[PDB]
Amino acid sequence: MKVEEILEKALELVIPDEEEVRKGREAEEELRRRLDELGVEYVFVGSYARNTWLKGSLEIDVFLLFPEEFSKEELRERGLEIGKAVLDSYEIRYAEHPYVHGVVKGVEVDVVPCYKLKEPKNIKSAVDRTPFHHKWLEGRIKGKENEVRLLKGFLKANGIYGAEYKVRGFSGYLCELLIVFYGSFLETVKNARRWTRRTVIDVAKGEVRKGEEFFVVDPVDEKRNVAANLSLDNLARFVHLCREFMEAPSLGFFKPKHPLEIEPERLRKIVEERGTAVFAVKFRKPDIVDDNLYPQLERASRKIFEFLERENFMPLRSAFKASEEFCYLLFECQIKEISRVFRRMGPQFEDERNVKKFLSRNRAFRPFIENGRWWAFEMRKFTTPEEGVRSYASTHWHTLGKNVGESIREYFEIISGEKLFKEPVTAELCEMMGVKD
RNA sequence: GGCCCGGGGCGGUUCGAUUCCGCCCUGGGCCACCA
Repeated sequence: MKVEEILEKALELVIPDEEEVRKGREAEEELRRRLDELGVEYVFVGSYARNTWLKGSLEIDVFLLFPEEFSKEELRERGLEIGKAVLDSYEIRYAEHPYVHGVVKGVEVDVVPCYKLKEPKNIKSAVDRTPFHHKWLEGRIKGKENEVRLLKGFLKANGIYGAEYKVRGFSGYLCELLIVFYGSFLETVKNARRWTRRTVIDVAKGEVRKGEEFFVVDPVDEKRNVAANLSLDNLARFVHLCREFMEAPSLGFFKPKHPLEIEPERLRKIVEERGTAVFAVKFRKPDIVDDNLYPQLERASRKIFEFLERENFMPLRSAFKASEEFCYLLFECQIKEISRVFRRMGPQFEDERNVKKFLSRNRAFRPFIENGRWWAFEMRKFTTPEEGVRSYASTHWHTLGKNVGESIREYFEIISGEKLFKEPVTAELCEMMGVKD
């Protein structure tokens, strides 16, 4: 086991097998034929076009080029019109920029419409850079596609591959830029060990400077941070993951991590051993795109958390999970129960103006003096973390995300103890509590 | 839909809020959905 040989075995895991390669070349064949019969202008881009797709993740990207004078409405209507007629079956479902997804002779296909520009300066469509990414990349990524696959397979197995809100990791393109830049999966991992939350990679300038935040400048648009959506924590995980790989090479870094089954009984005990408060906020999954759902779940989750903390329940961490029908806001706190009374800080005896206003108040225990300033004993409306959230989520739903907030408004419940380990969150909870094994 | 920056109106809470919890208007960036 020495990097070198480990990577040799790793290829097997990430290099598409000739059968899959065929299934793809054969679908591509079909796409064109279908497309030509229609006489539309198009270009094959993506990792399929550059032969850098992750073994087992064969998917074709076809971009329909339209004149930049066309309205956004035109692209959508005609683009979708084209896609529906060129696919075996389709599924129109996106968050902002319209496009069709489907299957052609067994393979996944993205039929994306976009304005064909010259120079990706003032992108008029969210996707306008893609065609140029392919031009810039096609001639440089030549011959290092397997180095790309190593890195992709690396990030994948470790849950930080996608760049969409559900992952907040490394986009496929980001990976190719990293390879062009560093030269190989090894060099990147090696150098990554030294990246900081300020590292700036400017591939176009063949340079690495320091900045205000992690930033990989797109060779095609110098104002574009390819790694814009890469979360801080995931950046940290990657770097740290690199340090361990280099410190102890194992091909277990390319194999999708432990499936994880565990017994709901073990959890009940790990929780009792922790003597903490573990509960979840349940509600109906808004029927909206993942790219809209997750950001909301992050917000709602945070809001609940920020509440729990200022309320002194001492929250530990939080996490969310979305089944197909429901969503869950998970939490663990140190205070299962707090006292009814508490200390509110009043003014300094010096200025009687406010002291009088402070003292003159329908109070149950009457304020005292401690270190030149008055204090008052107040009573809490709730004493447990649940009582508190039931109150918050019932009263502040409108702030828990547009859609998520509205589902909670119409229904939401809090689940504790035994009835909590029955729901589908054991994976997340264990993960949240750092239950090793 | 989410994040960031800024106008402008408010309710609540607090001895005391631009400054804490929130609500309406509104302007400008960026991000995810393709890459």
